[PDB]
Amino acid sequence: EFDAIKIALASPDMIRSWSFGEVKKPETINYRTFKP
Amino acid sequence: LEIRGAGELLGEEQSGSMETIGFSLYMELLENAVDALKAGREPSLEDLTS
Repeated sequence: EFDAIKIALASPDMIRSWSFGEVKKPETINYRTFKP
Repeated sequence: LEIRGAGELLGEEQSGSMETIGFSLYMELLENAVDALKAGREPSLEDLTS
């Protein structure tokens, strides 16, 4: 399906294009309601 | 902070990890109390103490 690999530095534009959102808060799991 | 864990937002024990109430959930419970409180002018619980 592919033929070569490319490594480079990551521009902030490409990191934003990779990411489907952005995290704000550090809490993991409510753990009373196991929804995250 | 951040070596002992900031304590639970809705309890005693100012220092500690404690696996508390999450702050977003805290705010939601707070405002739910707010509009349920001002929903029909409900007397404050403190004077029900007095």
